[PDB]
Order: sequence, then structure tokens, then C-alpha cells
Amino acid sequence: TLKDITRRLKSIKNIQKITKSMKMVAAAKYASEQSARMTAMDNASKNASEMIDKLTLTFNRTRQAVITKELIEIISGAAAL
Amino acid sequence: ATGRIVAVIGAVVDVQFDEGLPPILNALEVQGRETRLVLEVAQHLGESTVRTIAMDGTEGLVRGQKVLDSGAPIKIPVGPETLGRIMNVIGEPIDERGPIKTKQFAPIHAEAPEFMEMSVEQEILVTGIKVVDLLAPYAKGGKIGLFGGAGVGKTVLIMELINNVAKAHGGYSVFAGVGERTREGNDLYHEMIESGVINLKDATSKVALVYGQMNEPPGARARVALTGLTVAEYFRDQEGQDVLLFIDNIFRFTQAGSEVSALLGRIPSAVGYQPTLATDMGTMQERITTTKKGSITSVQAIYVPADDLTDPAPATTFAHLDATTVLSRAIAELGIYPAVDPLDSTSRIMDPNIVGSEHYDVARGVQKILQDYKSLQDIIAILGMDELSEEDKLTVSRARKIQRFLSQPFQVAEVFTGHMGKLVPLKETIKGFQQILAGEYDHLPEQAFYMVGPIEEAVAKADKLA
Amino acid sequence: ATGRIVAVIGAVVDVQFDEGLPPILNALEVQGRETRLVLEVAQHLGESTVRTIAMDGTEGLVRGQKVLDSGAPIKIPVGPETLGRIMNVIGEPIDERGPIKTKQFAPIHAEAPEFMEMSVEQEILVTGIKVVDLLAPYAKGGKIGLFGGAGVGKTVLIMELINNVAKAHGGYSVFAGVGERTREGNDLYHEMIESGVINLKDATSKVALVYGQMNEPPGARARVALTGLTVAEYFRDQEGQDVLLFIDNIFRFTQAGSEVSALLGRIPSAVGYQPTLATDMGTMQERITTTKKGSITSVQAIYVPADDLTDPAPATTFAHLDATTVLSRAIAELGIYPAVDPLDSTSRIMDPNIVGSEHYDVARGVQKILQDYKSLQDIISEEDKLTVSRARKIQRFLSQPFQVAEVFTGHMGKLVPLKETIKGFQQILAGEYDHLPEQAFYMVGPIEEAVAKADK
Amino acid sequence: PAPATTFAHLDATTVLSRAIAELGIYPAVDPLDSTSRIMDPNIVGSEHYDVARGVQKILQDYKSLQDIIAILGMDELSEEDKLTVSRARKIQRFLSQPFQVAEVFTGHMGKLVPLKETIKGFQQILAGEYDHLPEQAFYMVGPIEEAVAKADKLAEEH
Amino acid sequence: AKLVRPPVQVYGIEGRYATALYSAASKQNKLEQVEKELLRVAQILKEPKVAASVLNPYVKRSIKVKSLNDITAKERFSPLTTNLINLLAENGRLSNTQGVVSAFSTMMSVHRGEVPCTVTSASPLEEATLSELKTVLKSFLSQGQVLKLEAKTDPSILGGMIVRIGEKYVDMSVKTKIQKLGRAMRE
Amino acid sequence: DLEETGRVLSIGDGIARVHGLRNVQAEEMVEFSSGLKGMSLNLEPDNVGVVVFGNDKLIKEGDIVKRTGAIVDVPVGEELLGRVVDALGNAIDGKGPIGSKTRRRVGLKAPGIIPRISVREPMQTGIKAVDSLVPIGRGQRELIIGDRQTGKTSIAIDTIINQKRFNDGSDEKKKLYCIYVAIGQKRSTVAQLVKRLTDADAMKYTIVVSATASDAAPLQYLAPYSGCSMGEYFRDNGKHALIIYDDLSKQAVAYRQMSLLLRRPPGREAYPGDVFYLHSRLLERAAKMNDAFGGGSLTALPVIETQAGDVSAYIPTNVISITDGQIFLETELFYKGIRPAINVGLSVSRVGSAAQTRAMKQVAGTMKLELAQYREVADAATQQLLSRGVRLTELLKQGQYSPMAIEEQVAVIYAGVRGYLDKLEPSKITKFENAFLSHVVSQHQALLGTIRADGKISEQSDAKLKEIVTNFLAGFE
Amino acid sequence: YFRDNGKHALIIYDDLSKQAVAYRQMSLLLRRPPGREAYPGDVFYLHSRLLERAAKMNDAFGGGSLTALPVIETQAGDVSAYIPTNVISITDGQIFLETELFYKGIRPAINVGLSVSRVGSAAQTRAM
Amino acid sequence: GAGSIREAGGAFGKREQAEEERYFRAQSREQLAAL
Ligand SMILES: Nc1ncnc2c1ncn2[C@@H]1O[C@H](COP(=O)(O)OP(=O)(O)OP(=O)(O)O)[C@@H](O)[C@H]1O
Ligand SMILES: Nc1ncnc2c1ncn2[C@@H]1O[C@H](COP(=O)(O)OP(=O)(O)O)[C@@H](O)[C@H]1O
Ligand SMILES: [Mg+2]
Ligand SMILES: [Mg+2]
Repeated sequence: TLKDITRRLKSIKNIQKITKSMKMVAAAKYASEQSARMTAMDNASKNASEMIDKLTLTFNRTRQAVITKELIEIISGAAAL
Repeated sequence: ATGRIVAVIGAVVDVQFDEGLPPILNALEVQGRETRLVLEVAQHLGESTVRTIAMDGTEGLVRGQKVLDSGAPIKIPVGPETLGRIMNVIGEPIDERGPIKTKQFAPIHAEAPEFMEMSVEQEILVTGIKVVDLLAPYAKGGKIGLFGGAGVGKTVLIMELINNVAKAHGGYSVFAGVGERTREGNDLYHEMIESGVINLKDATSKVALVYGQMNEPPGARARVALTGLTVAEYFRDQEGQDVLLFIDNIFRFTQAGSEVSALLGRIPSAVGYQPTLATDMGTMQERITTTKKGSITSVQAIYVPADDLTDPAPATTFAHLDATTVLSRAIAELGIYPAVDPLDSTSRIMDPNIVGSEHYDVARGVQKILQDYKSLQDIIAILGMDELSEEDKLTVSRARKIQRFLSQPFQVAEVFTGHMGKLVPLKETIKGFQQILAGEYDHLPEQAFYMVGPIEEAVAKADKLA
Repeated sequence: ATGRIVAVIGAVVDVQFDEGLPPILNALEVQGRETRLVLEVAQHLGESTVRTIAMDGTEGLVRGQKVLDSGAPIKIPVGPETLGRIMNVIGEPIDERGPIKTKQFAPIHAEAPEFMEMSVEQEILVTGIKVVDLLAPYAKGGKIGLFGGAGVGKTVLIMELINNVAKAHGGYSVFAGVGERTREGNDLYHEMIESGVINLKDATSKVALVYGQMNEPPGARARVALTGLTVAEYFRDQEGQDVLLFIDNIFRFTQAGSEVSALLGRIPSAVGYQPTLATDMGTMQERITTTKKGSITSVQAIYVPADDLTDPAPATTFAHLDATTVLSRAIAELGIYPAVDPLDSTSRIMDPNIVGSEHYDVARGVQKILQDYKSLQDIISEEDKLTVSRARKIQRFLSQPFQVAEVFTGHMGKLVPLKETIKGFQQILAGEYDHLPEQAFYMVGPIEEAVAKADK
Repeated sequence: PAPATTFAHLDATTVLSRAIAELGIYPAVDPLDSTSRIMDPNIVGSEHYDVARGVQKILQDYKSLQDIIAILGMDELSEEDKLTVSRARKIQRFLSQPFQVAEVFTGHMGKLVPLKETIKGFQQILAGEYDHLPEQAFYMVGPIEEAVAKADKLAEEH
Repeated sequence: AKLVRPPVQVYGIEGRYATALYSAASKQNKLEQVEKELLRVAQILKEPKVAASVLNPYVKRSIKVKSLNDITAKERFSPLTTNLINLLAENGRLSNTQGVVSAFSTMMSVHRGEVPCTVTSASPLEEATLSELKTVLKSFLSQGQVLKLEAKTDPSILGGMIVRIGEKYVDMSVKTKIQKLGRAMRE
Repeated sequence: DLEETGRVLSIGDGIARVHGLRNVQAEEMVEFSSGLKGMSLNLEPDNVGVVVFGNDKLIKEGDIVKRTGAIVDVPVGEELLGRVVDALGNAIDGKGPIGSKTRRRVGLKAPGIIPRISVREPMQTGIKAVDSLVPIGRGQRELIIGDRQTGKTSIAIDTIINQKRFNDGSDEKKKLYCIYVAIGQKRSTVAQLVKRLTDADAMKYTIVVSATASDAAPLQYLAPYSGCSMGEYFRDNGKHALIIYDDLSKQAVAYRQMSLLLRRPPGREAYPGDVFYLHSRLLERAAKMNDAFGGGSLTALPVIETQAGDVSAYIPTNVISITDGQIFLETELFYKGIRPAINVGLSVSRVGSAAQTRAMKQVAGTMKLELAQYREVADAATQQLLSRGVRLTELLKQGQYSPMAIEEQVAVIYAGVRGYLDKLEPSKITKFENAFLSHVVSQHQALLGTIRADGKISEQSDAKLKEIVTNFLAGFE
Repeated sequence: YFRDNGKHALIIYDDLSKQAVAYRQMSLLLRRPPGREAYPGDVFYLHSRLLERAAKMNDAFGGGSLTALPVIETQAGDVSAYIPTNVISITDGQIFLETELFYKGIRPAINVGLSVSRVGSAAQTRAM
Repeated sequence: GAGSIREAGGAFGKREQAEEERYFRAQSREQLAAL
């Protein structure tokens, strides 16, 4: 569903930004637990951007399919006249 | 009754009869052809014109060509003489072993059994596959459907079911290849000969074969499932036998309907499908049934277009099945084979009064822990494994062990893996999953459960790894 | 032959001919109009009627109005007298400088060159621009997708390509403004006049402009690319030149084809484009190629709808592109001109079998050092600082001053040869200039200029 | 197209949300999606307008902080931000109201809050005058005196 | 094969068959004869037994075209009319026949230059003013046309007369006059 | 004469409505006065719908259409070898007419069940990754699927070039005649490909059927079936042909255009309902025939282009459900420098494993197992698995336009899987490989020749290989 | 009229989404072939020939001008809809408004990251 | 996308809701007992 995918994309882009900022804060405070937090939030941001890329591919596929399905409905309704 | 062709459009042929218009579903023979070209009447268009679907290619058909009415629908030979033989959509032998010398012929169009002819018995059908036996067990006399996208393992699974169930079967068996690979039919034929199930020297064969494969025009692909049904219905009604009916692929039936629906002049439905999709599917599927005159166990492979499980054809097939095995590409790419989705496969004998409370509770617990792992997937995926409770970590560990243990090496899949195929009894399956659930193997590495048979092979593999 | 208008539905006109129907793609002149209205035949409907798409507005047309068959497709004036002019899709001057006085006309509908007229070997079109020639060179006869729009110097790059090809290779340029905004068309005309590419006084103009504006019906915007391509085809086949053809925008060419196909009543394909999307694009793009006489190289501004690269229009265009040049704003903010992103610009001929082992090795080294530099920028050891230094120098050295900008910046314009480019980046990579300061490589030509600037 | 076309024919849209009804807040009016053409300081007075805009702003800030709460949890928030979240949850509950027609759905009695009482109560929550009272004291009450009485009772029980 | 198109156009099945027959008849200079034959064949068509046999949908087209064939041979028609009727019977457009007929009729309605023009009045006006308008109107015509007047009387116009000369249309009625004055009064 | 002649009623949308031709057959080639040809698609009670094999610009209403009396067929024979023809079998390379005395219908049905036998003979591509991990047999249909510019055509061209060692030999049962069908590609690309094959001396046994991006959609829809008939001429006469369809995504697009212009109901992604049948009836004709039918074969290599690597789309899935396995080419591996960019974990060959030579099995079972373990891993045992997997991955890379004999692939994979490369650092594996091969080619032709003759590595030959690899790895950097 | 007579006009179309909807109604009822979102093939032509009439004349034509401020309502912020895509393609820039910025207290709720003016500083006084 | 994580549902929106409810039931307990 396009709306499901848009909600999930928004949620995960937000998670990505939050983990990125937490990583920057940890890399500031790193000047053993702080380095661990820095790497943990870095890996979290990497995984979030990975999921964002996959979900963007899915989103584009789904919106193209929705446009085509609506066109086909309109064309089929018009050809019945 | 002699008519003449007035229009040819692909697989659809309009025939004009001056005297004696033939009923719908009749077979008409085109005159002046080297091979037999049969047209099935689909519509009366008025003005003494009928619209028909061709069972072969319509190249070389001319306007004005004569057409004779046979007086009855397509009639195929039915009887014990069809065993060990290969016939096409119209019942011709396509194995070059000469004519099929049965005593009776049946029309491939018949009414489904009545409501008072139904049977309610529900014995279990043990296959030797752990995931099917545990989570979605098949039933004797039931309807089994194997869903799956392209290249996820429908044919490997149907050939494993032929290996496990059809080999040791007591009764007869019919295999209908509907819109599949012709080299797969050649493979199956020669594999059934070299296994002795088809005997080219006497009358000891136990399997009939019907084939209209993906090279055939849409009319043949639309009627070949009906031909296989007709053979199985003879073996059920007229001999009381217990029949196995393997169809691969049943989706192609529906698909072929689409291809002619355009040319038959019908307003399309959703996804460009025939407006008659559910009624056509039901008219076909209600004949594939058990009556109180005989049992038919049906295994149908169902192609899922573009892995879309809500496509009209699989979504409409779902309601016709007693047990469904839904293969997943995501599960296949993890290396788990068969790629059965444990949280998407169901069965109607998964009821404690039928499988016993032990089997029922083990299956339910496995599905619960897999669903819990699936719930945790998001947190695991972003924040990693370190942010879970020790209870969440324990459930993830057990769920991944259960995941790998659901995989299994098949005897028909050795040739492209080398690993010997394992056939696990039902009690062994219940026992092994019960033990993984109770916590008796929380020390073994999760790769020790991958591609083994019973739980003892898991312990042996875990030993060998260390 | 003379027919009469029998139907006017929007920009679609049905014309009935009592004798001698015109072939499909023929041009028909509607008679009795204040301005010239041309119809392009698209179908034969039967009953001596043809359906046509109009090249202008159809207001005030009357059923029964006479229409004249011209006996050919749309014909435009081709020749040197088209250089420095502006014409529309039907070959009319729209710059108010009088008639375009050529000796030869050419139909805008022609077939791609035969299989035996193709050049069997790929070769590089040298532009004299360092980043282009090195990292993502242009194939002689290829299609180049220019990404990046406003605020990155796309027009300065276009004019510099026109000037560099005219100076180095002796070939002219055509600029097809498909779906061109009239404001930006006027702006570009005057930018080209000031930078010297167009010259309104003598015969030394280097580019021919063909405009089809946004306020024109879909048929006009669909055929304006073929009009520009016909001018370019004259310059290639009759003059034996190495022509440039700029197409801005190519997505608008696709959209005009979509609108035309929807007006003609055709069932739309997937997403919504015309069912003939690939063959429209193909019959246009196959004419831009190297024959045995000359070549046409085409730089085509690409727009990606919804930033989805799998959209049918970009995905059908990308099948034809031989190179990609990405103008980035992050590179322009760094003062580097041209703003060509050095890591995102790609080329299919960047292959040791086409460009040579040395060119390919230099380009791969430059690319790896720039990747390494951004990798190090991520966290900000021993030689990490040396890669940082050499990558800063490489970045600065990709910049270059353009001739068409001399009246603004004052600096002189550099057309770097290809050998000089390879050698300069080779030497910077081998460490031969680790003593010069990094600001000595900014806005110079060859590497000799970098050492002479560090002498200061 | 039907609701989207209707929107331009109205003077004061009230948009009910399912995300709000599942919190238990009734009526499920979406505060950040409802609109009125008389929500103008020159019409409703600057006090009414300022209170309304402050409520909407603190609810939008609560939205923006909930992502941070999802990742970093609640204990790692600023003190100003914990205060924002507290006042925002209190304002959410206080927008709820028991209806006379929903007496069967809730068992509660109907309350009809006057205008100045509404402005005053929300101004007092935004000012911090009720930081010490729990948040379940504002759920399904009328005027703010009822929120105070409910807090006193909820304490006197436990 | 270049057509002889009629002066006025009719569209649809009626128009296509009428245009085909007009073109066929103008090549052989047999227009008046074909006209008289279509008048007669249409009045034959309206025969109740014949209408019942020709509109019948379950009668095979073979027997029906043979019936039309022999019942045209009983009339001794031109080859053009015979072939027209067989073409209509063979295509199954016999139901449109009279329409086709009238189409051809109305085609030649303008071939004789007969210009149709109806004069609506309030109450039936007498013949003196009628010949007056005869003469003053045939001034409205080009080379060689003759009037076809149909004096209609609807008093709801309560005065003046509305004259429709072909497609020209003059409104001398008093209702439009007074409404125009009233609109000038209010606007 | 309205029985062998018609007059175009209407033209436009690529389809000509023709009046007459009362004797024309369904799917028969007709010919227009303008020299163009067409296929009688829809016979209707009043008209014929004709699919034009060319531009509509050439046909006007009223134009006369004669009928050829022949269902659509192309010339076949060995007179096509070395020629570049269009979708109808007309030469486009300027070397005169094709001297073919045999024609064959493009729409013939595939051989049924009985005429076939299981695929047994190897079809040598010359690519290490393919021949070791994704082996192809003669009679198979192997899909080459991937994004744009990931190396698909390069795999096909290397196969065609590789068949030169066999087509020069004296063993006729080992020769392979190649057909390359270009469908919707650039014409310059096809000219460069023909030159690349002429340089490699590979055109003398290659037919190139070209329906490019500027050709009408019916020609691009027809080109695969013309090429398939040209290859069936060999399959049915005891010889062995290979055929590449480059690519079927563009044929599917051309067929969708033809269907939408005929106003047929669109389905998923506006494709017709019978876009599966379009490809299934074509790829079923690639078969291995048993010895009662000659024993010849026709191997198919359909190419499919995905968008953003999505292989769960409509046409990719269709062709995956038709063919006998796939070779997934990944963009991530192509950009990282791994070339061929074969995804060895997703690439499969269902029926080709029984066709691999014995020596290649001897080394490739181990190679497959070790690369699998390396995929599962990414201590001192897992670091050994990482080292071995990295070495094998570097060993599977290969240059372009240089395919290898099977014995040389065996030798190199041997050196890799037996462990001789484990102390070389990975960035030198490639270098070593070339060096090693050069040595084994110059000083040790007899070991290669005997491994070629046996088809297996004898323990004598295994000892020779061990000696040679140890002695070479010694005096190496 | 003002643009031609040396004077300067500004025009605000509030809004062009509704004009597109009206034109689509007329077209669908006239049985013209529908396209994406049932809009006719020449809805781009509609808005483009409306909007190219906003020009700046040179002094040889009086120096007058017409500035167009078309308004477009997007649904859920979807600027990839058909009519928003068309009018964003036609115009010289956009002022994008956000509802989140509106309720954050940022009013006028202009999104500065997304807004653009391709004229830019050439339309500013030197002080600004 | 200010409340995108909890308007999406799922683990990151349900865990957020649980965390908020935990904290504020704690605070409502330590606020009622101090009354
Ligand atoms: N094994 C290889 N080694 C080095 N370079 C290679 C290799 N294979 C391909 N390439 C390079 O990748 C380039 C593009 O690959 P190629 O054209 O063969 O594949 P493709 O997928 O068919 O591309 P297209 O989208 O144009 O059809 C080739 O020109 C070649 O330079
Ligand atoms: N049980 C299995 N074990 C190992 N590999 C399998 C198994 N099932 C499927 N596969 C792999 O997936 C491929 C597809 O098998 P197949 O059943 O023919 O696909 P489809 O679902 O289209 O019928 C097989 O060739 C095999 O490589
Ligand atoms: Mg299968
Ligand atoms: Mg290619």
C-alpha cells in the first residue's frame, strides 16, 4: 500500500536522522563506552539508510503501479461506452 | 451440421452454420487440416454464428473453410488403458506408442458432484516433510495447493511429493502438466519409467499423464486441466479407487482464460483478468474433489504472478484448498528449503481433535515463537541485537534454530546439492520441534540445525562442527 | 491535392481529400489564415479522410476550410544561413531578422543511417574540458545525459562546448529547445549573443537555435527535436562535420509525445506514457550517430520525474546515453568551475580498450584518490595526509576557465588538449607537485600554468 | 476527491482522527488538522488566539519530540523537553470532554464548558499552574476546577 | 475510385449508403430514375407482411436476401436499385432502408434547388401575405432555387413571424422584441 | 480480383485494415505495393487486419495488397552463416543476397515430449564463473538477467568467441553455430559487435539478426522467431546451435506497443495477457533432440534487463518461469570491480550440472563448497574460510573478449582450490593467474592436452598439476 | 491590457487546480480521450498557454509587464501529482508552504529549503 | 514527518508509547502520593 510505505519511509528517515545526530554527539564526547556508543549509532544509521534505500525502491514501484492501475480503470470504463 | 469459418483472431474462430447450430461446449472438426484442429463452442452470437476456441494453432485457416459438428463435447479416452500413456488436450496419444484402446470415452465437461455426494472424513497424509507435517499437514482425499513465485520451489516440492506419496501409493495417480516446461515432462516421463512406475512392456503402470505445456495455444492450456480431471474422475467414480491428482501449474489454466477473454469480446475485470475468473475456477475446482464414491487427493502448484499473493488468480484459488503451502522468495534466499512460509501456510486438520493435542501444541508454539521473532525484526534490524532483553534474545535464538530446523534436504534435490535427502517421520518432527522449544538445545550452534533430517542429525552435525 | 477540414477537436484535425490522400507524416497547409498553420498527417481513417495533429493553435478553423497537401513532410531550411538564427518547428524565423535564406530544404522525417554506414569503432570526442575529457569522456557520435539544472552553470557549459567544438574540431552546433520557456529562451539567446557564440553582424555564428515553446501544442513540441536534428544532419552529411546537438529538455520531448499520443486516442502504456515510447525515442535517437561522412554528438538535458530513475521516460532515455555529466551544486559552492561532479559523471567508453591503457589508468587513479579523500573527510594517519593533499590538488585542478566567460572574470580561456590533461593528472598523482601550494591549481589550463602560478 | 472537494465549501472544518480515538480521547478532534476562519485575533480576541496557537504549538513540539523519545527513551531528554511533554499530554487529556449523548458510552455525566472557562483552563495548563497534578486528572473533565477536584479525589483514594 | 459527393451530407449508415448510391447514380446519369425507384421500393418496404418478414431477426439472411431479390425482380428495377437492395440485405441493414431512402431523397431535395424554409406565425395567415412573402423571399436565393414553405401557427409568439430560410433564421416575433426591450430596461 | 488482392481501407497505429483477400490464410505474409510486407493477423467477416513489418509512412489508403500464399517464414540454411540480416531474413551487410534454398515458418511449435532427451553435452562459454559454477548444457535455456551495463552482452559475446576452438576442429559433434538476435539495441552497438566478432574470426559461424531501436515494433517482435527458426534448422539437421536474444525485455516492450495499439486490455504494467505466451512459445523451441531425431540441439541465452535490480517484476518472473536457470549479474559487484559481476549465490543452472566435464566437476565441487562457506562466514578457521573465499573470488574475475579453454580453467581453479594461493596476498592473485596460465600454456601443453583428451584429471595428471603449481608458485613473487 | 500599454500588472489565479478540474469535466463529457488522472492530453497545453502570457516587455514595446502568481493545492504534499508537476514545470520558481511549519508557529509557513526563484537576485534591490 | 515514528505503528512507535506510559505512570504515582 502506498500509504503504508510512505508512513514507514517517514518513520525510518526519522530514525536515521536521530541516530546520525546521536553518533555525532558521541564522537564529540569521545574527546570506552563513548566509542562503543559512537560505533553503535553509526551502525544504526547505516542500517537505517539501507532500509531507506530499499523502501524508496518499493515506494517508486508501488506509485508507478498505482498510476497505471488507475489509468487502466479509466480506460476500461471509457471503452465500455 | 456443417458450418464455415467467417473470422479468425488468434485462438478464437467464428463459424457460421446454416442448418443445425451446435450447442455450447461442442467440439467441431475443421476440414482440410493435416493434424486434427478442434474448436470448442463458447458463444452463440446470433445470425447462426458461433464463437469458438481453438485447441491448436489457427495458422493457415481461411475464411470459408468447412467445419463439422461432432455432436458432443471434446471426448477423451478414459479407462485403465490411459495408465502409462501420455495424452494431449483432446486425448490423442503423444508418446508414439500407438492408439489408446479404452472401452469408453468421457466428455471433459461435466457437472461437479452434488452436495449430498460430499465426504467429510479427514485422515492425515504424512509426507515426510517436517514443515508440512508439523504446521500445515495434508489430508487424505483433500485439496493441497502449493503457492509460490518464479523459481521458489514448486516443482521440486511437487516432485518430492510424487516421490514420497505417489511411489508407495495404493491406488492410481494422474499427473496433468498445464502450461509448464516440456523438458520437465520429458524428465518426469523418463524418471517414472526408470523407477518402474510406468511400465512400457505390460499393463502394470500406475500413472496417467496429460500434457499441455507452455508451447501450446491458450485454448489447449485452458482445457488440459479439464482433461486431467476427466481421467481422475473416471478412476474415482467408475472404479472407486483412491486417486492422486498432481496439477502443475493450475494458475496457467486461469492465465490462458485471460488470453482468450480479450478475443471473446468481454469487458476485462481487475488486472486485465476475465470477468468470469472465479466462476471458471470454481467450475473446474469443484470437480477436483472427494466424493463418497471414491477419494481424490489433489496437489496443485499455483504460480503467483510477480510474487503478488493478492493477485486475482491465487487469491481466488485460496478458497478452494484444504491445505495450502505458501513458498516465499525471502525464505528461499536465506537458503531455507523448502521455502515454505510457516506463518502463511495453513491446513484444516490442524485441529487438536484431529492431530492430537501434542502435535497441535507443538505446532502452535513454533508458530508463536516465529511470530515473536518476526515482531522483533524491526528493532533487531536497526538497533542491532544488543538492545534486546535476555528474554527477547532467548526467543530470537530459539526462533532462528527453529527456522533452520524447518529446512530439509530433498531426495529429488540431491542432483544439484549432493546432500542425501532425508524423510523425517511425523513423531520425529513433533519430538525435535518440541525439544527445540523446551530449550534442550540452547547450546548448539544454529547452523547445526540447517539441512538435516531428525534432531539426532542436528546433534551429530553440531558435534562434527566442534 | 486539396482537401477540406471535416473535424476540429482540440489540436486534432480531420481533413478529407476527394482525391490523392497525402501519405502519413506529410505536412498540410491550412488555407485562409493570418499565420501559417501546418498539420502533420498521423493516420488514414478511411473514406478519404486523414487525421492530423496541428502544429499551432486551431481556434477559428471552420469545417470545409481548404487545406493544401505539400507533398512532403515538414521541410525546413538547412545550411550555414541557419547559424545564429532562431527557427520554430516548421522552419520559420522567430528572431525577427528576416527570411532564412538557404539553398536547400530538408524534411524533418528521415531514416536512421543504414547498417553499412555505421562506424565500427568507438572514438572520443575531445572537448578541451579537463574533467569531461578525463573522467567521463564523450564518444564521437554518442548521447550524453546532462544532469543538474539551475545554479550550476549549465548554460556556460553549453556555450563552452559549442565554442570548443567549433575551435578544435571545426564543427557547428544546433540547440533544440524542446518545451522551452519563452523567458529562458530569450535569456539564452542573449547569453549566447554576449559570449560571442551567436554573432548578429558577420557570418561567424557557431550555433543554430530551434525553439519550440511551452505554449505550443503538443505536436510542435514533439517535432522540434526532429527539426533541430535535421539541421544537424545537414551539417554532418553535406559538410562532413562533427556536429553537436543540444536537446533541452529530453523529458519534455517524451511528454510531448505522450500528449500527442493521448490526443490521437491511443491507450496509454504503463505509468502513463505513450505505447510507442521506446520507438518514438528510438526513431529520434538513432539519427544521432557517426556515419562515414561526419558525426552528430548529442548533449541532452535529463529531467527525472519524481526522482525515480526507473520511471519509463528516464529509463527509456538511459538505454541510449553513452555518457553522463552531473553538474552538482556542492561542487559549485566550492568555487570549482565547471561544477562537474567528478565521481558521479560516467562514461561507457571509459574502458582501456577504447581510451587506452594510460588514459584509463590515470582516470581510475584520479577517481580512487577522490573517493579516498571523501572517505577521510568522513572522520575529520601517516599517508592519509598525503592523499588529502593530493586530492585537494586534483580537485582544484579539475577546475578550468572558459573562453565564453572572459568578459566576466577577465581571465583567458583554456582549451586543454587531451594529452596535456592526462599528463597533468598523471604527474599530480605520481607526486611530482607536492611542493606547490594547493591554490596553484585553481583555474589554470595545463600543468605548466600551475607551476607558473606557483612561481608567483 | 469527495472530502478534498468538500474542504473548500466550509468555514470551520472539524477533522476527527482515528489515531486520537484510539488514545481514548473523545471527541477525536484532530487539533493540528482542524481549522476555522474566525480563528483570527481581531475576531476572537488576542487572548483566545494566543492560547489556541500555544496549544497547537506545544502539540506540534510533542510530535517532534516523540521521535527522539522513541530512540533515546524518556530519561535522556532535556528538562525543558520533559516539561513540554508533560504539559502536552495534559493538554491532550484536557481537550477531551464527556458528552451528554455519550453517557452510555462512558457512564460519565455531560459537561458543557463555557468559553472563558476553556480559555482560562488552557492558559493555566500552558503557564505551568498545574505541573504538580497528574495527567489522568484532566481526562474527561469539564472546567479546570473539575480537574483539580479529580486530582484531589484520585489522591485521597491512593 | 473518386466519388461524386452530393451537395448536402448525411451521416451514419443512412448517409453512407445514400452517398454511395448518389455517387453510383451520378456516374451513369440515372439520378431521377433511381430516385423514383427508391420511393417505390420504400413504399413496398412499408408493406405489413414484407415489414414483418424483413425486420424478423431469426430468419436466415440467405432466405431474406433471396426474398428481397425476387421481390425486386417482380418490379423490374434499375441495376443500381437492385444492387443497392441486395447490398442492404447482404449487410443486414434492411431495417435502415427507408432511412437510407429518405436520405437519398433529401439529397436530391437540394439537387433540384428546393430550399426548405418554414414561417412560424401566431395565427394562420392568409394567402395574400403568403404570396407576398413568396416573392420577397425568393429574393433571398442564389441562382435557381425554389421555396418550400411550411406556414406554422403557434400563437405563443403573439405576433410577428419567425422565418427559417434553410439555415438562416430571422426573428420578427413580438415576444423577442418585447423581451429585448425589457432586457434593455433592466440592463 | 478480391480473392488474391485487397485495397487498404485504413492505416495507422501500425495496423492496416485491408478489404478483400478472401482467400488469405491466418498468419500469412502479404505484400504491399510499396515493397513492404505484413502478416495477416485478424481475419474478419469484412476485412483483414495486417501487421506491417515496417513504417506506416509507406502505406496509403487505397494501396493494393497482394498475398504471397505462404505463412510467415524466413530463409534458413548455412548460407546465412556470416551474414547480418534483418528480422525478415534480408541481408543488411551489403554482401549480396542470401543464397538460401530452404525456408522455415517462424511460428512453428516446439518439439513435444518424446522428441527430446535430457541435456548431456557441455556448452562451453569460456568464462570461469559460468563454466565452473553455473554450467550450461547443449539444449538448455539459461537466462542472463541484470541491470543496465552490467556485462550481459559481454557474456554472450565471449561465448560466441569461445566456440571458435571447436568450430575449427575436426569433431563435427563438437561444433556450435551461433545466432545473435539484437532486439531494440542501438544500430551502432550492433555494428561494433559485428566488428568485434569479425576481429575474433567468429562471424564465419555466426548469424546476426538485427531489429534495432529505429525499426518498427513488429520487426522487433518478430526478430526472435526468425532467429529461432534459423537455429532450428541446425537443431533438426543433427547440428548444434546457440542463440542469444538480446534482449527479451525490449521484445516485450515492442509487443506491448503492438497490443495497446490494437486496443487489447492491458494487465500488469499495461502488458497484454499473453506476454507470457510470447516468450514461452519462443524459448520452448530451444531443445535437445534424441538420436532418433538427429541428436542436435539449440541452446538459448535470453537476456533480460531489470530496473534497479528488481527480479520480482512481471517480465523477469515470466522468463524465470520459462528458462532452466539464470545468471544474475549484480550492479554492486560490477561497480566494485568484480567482473563478470555474476552473483554466484543466486545464479543457478538446473540441468547443466549433468553436462559439466569430469575435470571441471573435480575442481568445481570444491570451489562451489568453499565459496558457499565464504558467503556464510562474512577464530582461525573462519579467517581461513575468509582467506580462501577472497582468493577464489579474485580467481573468478576475467577480462573481456578472451575466453579460456576448459583445461586452462581447470588448471587455474585447481591451483586455487587446492590451497596453493593462500599465502599470496589477494591483490596479486590476478597477476599470478595470468603468469601461471602463461607458463602452463608454453611449457606444459601435454598435460593440458591429456586433460582435454581424458575429460578428467587422472592421478597421473593430478600429480603433474601438483608438481607444476608448486614449482611455479615457488619462483613467483 | 496593462502589460501592453507600458504599465505593470500582477495576476493571481486562485487556484489552477480547480480550473484543471473544470476543464477535465468539460473534456470527459465531450468524450475526449482521458489520460493520467482522467485529465485530457492537453491540460499541460492549457496551463502553459495561460502562463506564458506573463512576460516582461522591452522598452521598444512599452516596457510593461505581467506577473503571474498561480496557486496550486497539493494533496498530502504530493508535488508529483499530474497538475502540480505540470505547473511546477511551467513556472519560474515556487513558494512552498508547509502545514507542519504552520503549526510550529512559523507563519507565513514558507519552506525555505524547497522554495526557489529562478530569477533570484536579479529581482532584488541592492539593499535586500 | 514530526510524529512519523509513532504514526507508522510498528516496534519503534509501540515501544515509544510504552516508554512514555511507563515514565508518566511513575510520575503520576510520585505526584499523587505527594498530594
Ligand atoms: N569482464 C569484463 N571486464 C571488464 N569490463 C567489462 C567486462 N564485462 C563488461 N565490461 C565492460 O562493461 C561495459 C558494458 O557492459 P556490456 O555492454 O557488455 O553489458 P550490458 O548489460 O549488455 O549493457 P547494456 O545496458 O548497454 O545492454 C562493457 O563495454 C565493458 O567495457
Ligand atoms: N528443496 C530445494 N532444495 C534445493 N534447492 C531448491 C529446492 N527447491 C528449489 N530449489 C532451487 O530453486 C530452483 C527452482 O526450482 P523449481 O521448483 O523448478 O521452481 P518453480 O517454483 O518455478 O517451479 C531450483 O532449481 C533449485 O535450484
Ligand atoms: Mg515449476
Ligand atoms: Mg547489451
